[PDB]
Amino acid sequence: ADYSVLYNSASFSTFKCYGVSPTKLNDLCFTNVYADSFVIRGDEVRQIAP
Amino acid sequence: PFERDISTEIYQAGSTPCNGVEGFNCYFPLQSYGFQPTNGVGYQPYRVV
Repeated sequence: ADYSVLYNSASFSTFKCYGVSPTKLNDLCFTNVYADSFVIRGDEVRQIAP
Repeated sequence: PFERDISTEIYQAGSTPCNGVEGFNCYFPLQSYGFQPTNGVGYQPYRVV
């Protein structure tokens, strides 16, 4: 899997991510990676916070 | 070693630079000790020489 495309051309502002950074992931070796998508309230798209 | 520094500037937590906003993830380097009566014996001040 080539994960360089995530940061090859991106403009993600306000990138406040906690934990392991998805970029520079080839160094770490794992087995399964999952992507989750969901539908929530329309007015709470910017209202979701940790 | 054996050097005393008094520099106090905005600390860089990570990306999205503060730019002098002093907001989230942007705190002063100097912090005061927590000295409250509701603390254990290990939190009391000690005369360390």
